[PDB]
Amino acid sequence: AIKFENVSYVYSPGSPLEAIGLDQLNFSLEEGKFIALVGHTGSGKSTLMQHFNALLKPTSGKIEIAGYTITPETGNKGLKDLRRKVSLAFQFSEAQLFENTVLKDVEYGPRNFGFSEDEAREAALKWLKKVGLKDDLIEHSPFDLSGGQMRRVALAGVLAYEPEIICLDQPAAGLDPMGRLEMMQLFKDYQAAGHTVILVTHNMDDVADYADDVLALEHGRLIKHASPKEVFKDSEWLQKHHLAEPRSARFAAKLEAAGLKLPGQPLTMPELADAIKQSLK
Amino acid sequence: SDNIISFDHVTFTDSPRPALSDLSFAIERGSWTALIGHNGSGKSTVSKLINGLLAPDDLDKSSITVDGVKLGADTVWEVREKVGIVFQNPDNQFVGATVSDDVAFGLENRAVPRPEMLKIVAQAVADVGMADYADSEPSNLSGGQKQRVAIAGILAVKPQVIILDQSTSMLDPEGKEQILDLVRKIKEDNNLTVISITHDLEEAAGADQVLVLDDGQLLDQGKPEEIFPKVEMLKRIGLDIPFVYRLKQLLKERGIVLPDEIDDDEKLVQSLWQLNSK
Amino acid sequence: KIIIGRYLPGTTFVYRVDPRAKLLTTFYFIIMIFLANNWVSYLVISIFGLAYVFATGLKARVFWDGVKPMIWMIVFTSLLQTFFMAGGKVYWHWWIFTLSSEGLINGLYVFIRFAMIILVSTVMTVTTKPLEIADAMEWMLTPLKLFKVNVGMISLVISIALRFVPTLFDQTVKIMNAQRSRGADFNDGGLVKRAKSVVPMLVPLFIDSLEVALDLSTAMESRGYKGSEGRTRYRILEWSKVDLIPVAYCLLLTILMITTRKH
Ligand SMILES: Nc1ncnc2c1ncn2[C@@H]1O[C@H](COP(=O)(O)OP(=O)(O)OP(=O)(O)O)[C@@H](O)[C@H]1O
Ligand SMILES: Nc1ncnc2c1ncn2[C@@H]1O[C@H](COP(=O)(O)OP(=O)(O)OP(=O)(O)O)[C@@H](O)[C@H]1O
Ligand SMILES: [Mg+2]
Ligand SMILES: [Mg+2]
Repeated sequence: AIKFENVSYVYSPGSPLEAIGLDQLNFSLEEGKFIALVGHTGSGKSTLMQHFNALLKPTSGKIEIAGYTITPETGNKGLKDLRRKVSLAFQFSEAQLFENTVLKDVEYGPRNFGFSEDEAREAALKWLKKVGLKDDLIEHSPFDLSGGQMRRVALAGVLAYEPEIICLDQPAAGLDPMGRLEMMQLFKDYQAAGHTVILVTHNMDDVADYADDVLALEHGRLIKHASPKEVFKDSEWLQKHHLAEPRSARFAAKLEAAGLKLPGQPLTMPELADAIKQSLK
Repeated sequence: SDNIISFDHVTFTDSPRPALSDLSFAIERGSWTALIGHNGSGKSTVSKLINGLLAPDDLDKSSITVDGVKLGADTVWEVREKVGIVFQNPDNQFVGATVSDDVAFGLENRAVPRPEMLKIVAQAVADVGMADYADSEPSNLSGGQKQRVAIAGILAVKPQVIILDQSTSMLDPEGKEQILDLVRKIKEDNNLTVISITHDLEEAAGADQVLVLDDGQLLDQGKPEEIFPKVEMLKRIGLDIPFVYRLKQLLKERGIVLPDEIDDDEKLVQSLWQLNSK
Repeated sequence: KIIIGRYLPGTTFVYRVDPRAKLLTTFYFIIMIFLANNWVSYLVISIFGLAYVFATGLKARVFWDGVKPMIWMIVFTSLLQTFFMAGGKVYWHWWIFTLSSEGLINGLYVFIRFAMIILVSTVMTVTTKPLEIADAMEWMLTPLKLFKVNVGMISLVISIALRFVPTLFDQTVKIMNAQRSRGADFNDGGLVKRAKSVVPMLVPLFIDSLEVALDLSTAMESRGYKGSEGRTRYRILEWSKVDLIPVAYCLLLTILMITTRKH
């Protein structure tokens, strides 16, 4: 499991512009689950993601992940196996791509983790085809691409070497609808293969569709740690804490307001359709 | 027609294929146009061409006219005062050393007096909900905060054409709704035109016009209730349909038949209520 | 984190000094640095530079951590000059290299000179916004407006060059994090192995820094920046009473060295 006890992070602690990125986090994410990290902008989701793979060390508290104990005094030495096990896709793909070509960039990861040249090339090609990138783009520069294409390159590079924990900082931003759905299904199928997926997202429909557990942030404080159903039970709590509700739940509320009550609380589109048909039956 | 692109070719840099090929469209004055398309169709290329940051491959056969002036070498600055563009990457928008400085840069370039600049920058920073970060380095911000600052820097000058290159991609739903309402209110108050390059089809469904771009070519162009009914065309090119049309198709495949004239949530709700009433 | 060329927000008096007065004081101090011939004149310039640094208000540890690598580079250069040039008494004369009293004296002097050039440049860039530095540079080059010289372009290029170093270190951090996330180990093996791990980064760092520097000008142009002529100012640019603080600092210093130089 991924355990955080009393984890706080402060940006520039000694400066007069001191800002508390995270404030006393305490949670335990289960292995093999789909976790959705939600919250308002600037609530500390990217700081949490960078804490998962020890890119940032906590100002206080302890992190236990993948057989590793990260403390405020850990250091960058001996952290290659942790990042072998845990991979992070950044919010901005520009801060992630550095190699000359797309193929070289994607297979950079496998090369560092004991993949031979043939194995690295096969994995890179397979995961470039999986992310829906054209075959002729593998020899172009990662920076001579569109934003969504850069996002796809970053995702393929992250998923190339099969980490057991995939942290994704808004991987669906910049992706077209078909590409967005394909990436969501790809992550769900990856999780179904025996992997843990942690997902920063601003789309509550993704939370209702794919997430098994939900982790809600507000100003660096963990305000809720529950399943999507329990998170989206109450709309007053959601609105009070800068959070929203899935469009299916909003449409169900609209339908109930007009006079058509629906059984339970739909959160996904097929569930809402089934509830509507049951009500009309 | 506020913007007129006519027979536009652009090859980047060298590149083997053109990003845009014989592209021609018009943007109605004082409207909301949603430019949609798969990843790799030249939407950001179109945005940078309208500004003047990029030039067409052939100059004496391609035309770009922005509010009556033909965009060119000698009229680029006459156009940049009409077009304000929020870039796809917020890091490429920031110039000033703080949030207020960055928002006030574009007002400085327009020779706005400082007493008015103070009020305008304060109002713009508060409007995007970043009043507590006015003295912060824009690079020391989250992605959504950087997007808010980038939007505020452009909405402060209120240009005749606001181009938004996926400016709500990293915003929370409350922030998305707030900033979309702010842009709509500013557009209505100042009689402006908005081109919203977006991958969110809910926003595109609420636009006045929808431009559909495929491999750098205008595949389709029309109102949202004339575009989104074409499910096969949109799915074939990497797009989709908004929430209401998907719900209608699931209801149809579940046995509930609904009229095709339904295009909004309220219409669907009323139709379902009438169906339940019988 | 490196602080040279990078603006650090603050509230002390040096932040309210005019950027033009600050730039004039920095250039005047750099001019005075080359006028130090005696040990006591170098000492006087030393206290004056240290007082200038203390006026910034940053903690001494923060300033040292921001200027450490380039201080070490200056130390290496001073040691190289000490070894290459010799005179007077000889201490060791080990192999082709040698150690001399005159060589040690000149090495110390070069270290002090380059160090305090770095300190005054860092104090100027930390306490002044980059566009404020560009505006002050363009104001200073106003006479150079004769002979039809584009002073605004030169000032913008100077500001870009000043921002180049912070972009260098920011890109260094960015690619280091990007490579760490995907399995690079810059903290393994000896110096040879670490140099091997960091050597493929050099070309990406400089290319990315140049790209960012040009993207800054692209962002300026996209938002209507024809030039520095005809614009207004969000921040007031006027002389004030605090502007007399540098002048006395520029005056007293001079007096001292005029009575302190070798001549
Ligand atoms: N480098 C930094 N220096 C200082 N403060 C920072 C830095 N990066 C982020 N912050 C601040 O820390 C807080 C959390 O930022 P963070 O990046 O974790 O947010 P987030 O949840 O990822 O937001 P978004 O949804 O906009 O991406 C915000 O108040 C932000 O302004
Ligand atoms: N800097 C560049 N150099 C070369 N080719 C580029 C560059 N930027 C984009 N391209 C290419 O030009 C075409 C148009 O891409 P563009 O960025 O205009 O699309 P987009 O719709 O804005 O992108 P996205 O939806 O993926 O964010 C694509 O084939 C892309 O790979
Ligand atoms: Mg973030
Ligand atoms: Mg784009």
